[PDB]
Amino acid sequence: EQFLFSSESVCSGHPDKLCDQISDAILDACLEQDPESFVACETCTKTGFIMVFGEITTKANVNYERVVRETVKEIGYDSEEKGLDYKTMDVIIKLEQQSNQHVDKNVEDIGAGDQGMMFGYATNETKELMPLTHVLATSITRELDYIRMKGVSSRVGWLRPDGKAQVTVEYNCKHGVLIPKRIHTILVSVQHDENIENEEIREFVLENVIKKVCPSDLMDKETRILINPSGRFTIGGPAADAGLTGRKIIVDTYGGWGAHGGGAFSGKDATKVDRSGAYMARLVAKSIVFSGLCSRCLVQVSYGAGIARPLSLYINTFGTAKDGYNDTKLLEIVNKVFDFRPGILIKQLNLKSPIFKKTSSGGHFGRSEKEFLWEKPIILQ
Amino acid sequence: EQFLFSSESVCSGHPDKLCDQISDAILDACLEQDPESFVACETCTKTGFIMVFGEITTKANVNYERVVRETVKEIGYDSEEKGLDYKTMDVIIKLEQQSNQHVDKNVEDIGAGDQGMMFGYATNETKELMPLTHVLATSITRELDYIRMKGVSSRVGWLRPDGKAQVTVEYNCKHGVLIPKRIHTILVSVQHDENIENEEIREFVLENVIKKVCPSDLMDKETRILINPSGRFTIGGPAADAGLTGRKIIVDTYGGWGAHGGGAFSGKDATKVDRSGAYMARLVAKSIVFSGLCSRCLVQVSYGAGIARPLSLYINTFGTAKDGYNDTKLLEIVNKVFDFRPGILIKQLNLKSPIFKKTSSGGHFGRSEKEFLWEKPIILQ
Ligand SMILES: Nc1ncnc2c1ncn2[C@@H]1O[C@H](C[S@+](CC[C@@H](N)C(=O)O)Cc2ccccc2[N+](=O)[O-])[C@@H](O)[C@H]1O
Ligand SMILES: Nc1ncnc2c1ncn2[C@@H]1O[C@H](C[S@+](CC[C@@H](N)C(=O)O)Cc2ccccc2[N+](=O)[O-])[C@@H](O)[C@H]1O
Ligand SMILES: [Mg+2]
Ligand SMILES: [Mg+2]
Repeated sequence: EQFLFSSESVCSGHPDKLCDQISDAILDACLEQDPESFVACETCTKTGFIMVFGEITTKANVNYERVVRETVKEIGYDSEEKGLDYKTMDVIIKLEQQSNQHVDKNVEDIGAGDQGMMFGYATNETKELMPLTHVLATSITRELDYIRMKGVSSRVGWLRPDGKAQVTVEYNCKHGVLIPKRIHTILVSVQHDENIENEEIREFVLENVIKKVCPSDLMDKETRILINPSGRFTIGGPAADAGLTGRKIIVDTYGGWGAHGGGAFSGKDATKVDRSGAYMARLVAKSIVFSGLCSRCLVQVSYGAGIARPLSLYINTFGTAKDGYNDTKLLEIVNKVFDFRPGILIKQLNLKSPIFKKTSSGGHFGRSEKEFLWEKPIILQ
Repeated sequence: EQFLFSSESVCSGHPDKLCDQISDAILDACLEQDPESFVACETCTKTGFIMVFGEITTKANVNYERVVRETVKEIGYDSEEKGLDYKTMDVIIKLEQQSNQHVDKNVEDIGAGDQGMMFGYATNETKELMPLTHVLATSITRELDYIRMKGVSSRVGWLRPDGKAQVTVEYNCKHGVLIPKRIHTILVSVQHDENIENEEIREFVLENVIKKVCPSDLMDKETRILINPSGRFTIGGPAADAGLTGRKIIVDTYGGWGAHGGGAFSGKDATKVDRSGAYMARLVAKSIVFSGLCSRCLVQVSYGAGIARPLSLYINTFGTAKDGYNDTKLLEIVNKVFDFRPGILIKQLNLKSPIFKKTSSGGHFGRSEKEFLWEKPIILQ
């Protein structure tokens, strides 16, 4: 009863993640001046251009173009050879007012803005209460990004912004509890200058990234390390591959564990239950595991447009519930403590605050930042 | 142990799904002249425009703008009041050659074009070997679209192209076997002309769609029927809500059941393992369930860029395996019969054929079309 399972992550410079980060830079800019802003900001990119498009209802006075350029600059796209230059690229803005489609309402009464379903997941595999596969892939991309962007030397002058990683873990399953046995395969592909060669890259990545973030007791002489295995990776970013907001939902969330409802997070203010419903669903799953009531947990919420109370809620603990608890009682405990009406949601999690830019690379979940109230678990019994 | 669980679908005029369909209409246009075409065609839309962008290496001579307009016309966007007019919209094309980044190779040697993971899922709930929740939501949108587009007597002159549906089913679980007990909530939001009343819409949708595709023995006087519950829905399409390719990956796949690796399908030729790997993975799960070896099955495959054999393969049958089988034996049987090397994949599933436009609404899986070889199961033992 051993098996292999993989998750991936991407760097901040990946073209899709670049769009997520612009989308949430713009959301934060609106929120800093107008906490009641309605934002649905989508971003796309290809050679020499970025376009932001969608619907914004706000009082904020935001220089969207400036925000775009600044965000691109911080991620490090400052020349055509790297795939995009924030100085020269075209920025196209096509942002309109939210669709038009009376009675006084309290916060409890506020309807969901759309239908949909959202899931939350937690597992006792890691201290983050996230799947180890996801934690390790995301650690590798986050460290590459840190060392390139806010590092300290030309110990990394050669590293360009694009890249990805993928981690395969060998697991045992004993009574529905997942116990990592070893890291099976670690793949990293990173974009680099012309004047460095693939051997130097391997050395750097193994020693300064892989061995830095992957636990040594999970690695052995059979662990397969693949670095830039398809060859050279000097051409990257938008110049090689189009990017769009909302095309990294699994990297954003559980790395193939759990489930997903389909909704993207970035660029959306918290009245989009695709974001706020998934954030509360995480808190619930994490609370249940943190409380010792199970080892793994999946939560589904679903909503109807114009309706305040969710149409449904679902809890699955994969048979791992503690003695005397079961998914029926856990649902009853959840319904006593947690409130998924979207107005309550938003207030509980302080989701009008301009905190979203930090979530748009590195994953939304398993994060330690003090501003992410959905990662601060509640004791339940 | 009872529980509720929801899945959703959208109409082919939904702005995101419009973009999927343009993307695959362009893919098929290329393939029909050049079966070796490399395509990565992304689409977005907002008021008054469509933009097509990405990478295409082909000998095909395709009039991209004409394909965009014909695809929009056929979906029914022929006026600004409906949210888009194929006759007046701007169509912007920003397509480039695929990136650069060699020795003689056989088909078996061809490396995956990217890393990533892919999931296949099957369940004996329905004859399509698909989750009931997804089958029903998708039935409702598909029937709406059919009646609007391919039927069309003034009897539906009032229906507009945008819409969504969501179905919630109450299940019993036994030993990982899902048994639907009743339909709990059906929600449909459809776009309509100004001169029809929300009251006439209910009656039509209930009688000509809902009761037509939802099994009467799963509906009862407690089943909650919600039609346009947020209000009027006259403004829609791109005018009200931006669309992008690859933003309906859960509608495209299993409706929140099973899992997803993150990759979109539409606009991509079959050398993108995000599409071809998921399709093979569906074949495998479906063959296992069809063969009576379990009631439900999830398969994950994972690839490394440049590498022909998958880095990992995973089968989970949720404890529903038949006597004498387990996930270890099933993985050994799969590895005897199926070959996930991408050059072999494509050839066994005939994925160079221009069949993709049919996939881009209505779901990729549970489909009966003769041209979808990933839906034709193998007997295994
Ligand atoms: N040379 C490279 N080596 C490894 N990974 C790369 C390389 N170039 C891009 N990528 C990364 O792949 C992502 C998706 S790229 C999506 C492909 C697609 N838009 C296409 O047109 O084929 C895939 C890719 C993977 C590996 C090698 C080369 C390519 N490629 O040139 O398309 C892209 O956004 C980058 O993060
Ligand atoms: N009047 C409506 N009633 C029901 N569904 C609608 C309506 N208008 C659009 N939709 C459907 O919702 C989809 C996402 S729309 C995405 C929201 C977003 N772009 C925004 O800016 O808020 C959400 C929506 C749902 C229900 C009512 C109104 C809205 N809305 O005007 O944003 C959109 O693509 C349509 O399929
Ligand atoms: Mg992408
Ligand atoms: Mg959308």
